Amino acid sequence: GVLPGVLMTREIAPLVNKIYFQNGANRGFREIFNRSQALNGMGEMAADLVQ
DNA sequence: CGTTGCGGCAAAGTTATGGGTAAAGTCACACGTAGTCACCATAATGAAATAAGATCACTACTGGGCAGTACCAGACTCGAACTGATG
Repeated sequence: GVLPGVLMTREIAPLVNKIYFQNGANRGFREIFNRSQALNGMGEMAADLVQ
């Protein structure tokens, strides 16, 4: 019952150790939204999201 | 024994009481008795009103994200050219 942006900002991003994750979790996590394609990619960000 | 007063005995006399029978009184039939306020509690609405409830409008306070900007490479693709085998 929460918005996916809210879930990413308040539940996922603090759990991610990356600096930009924590920083953008408090001014609008537009970095993870403008590049939502890479969340499904082969790379490190996709694997981090799965973890 | 003769007389006189006294007392028992049993009709006789006097009141009283509950019955019957003719005969003097008594009284309703005469259009008429029912009829009428006064009385205070209970149901029973209908109106008066509720006390709270419902919504509008305004004022102030405080979370807080989106369109846009920016870099640092890694990696695939391919002009343009080099160079070797060959019929």
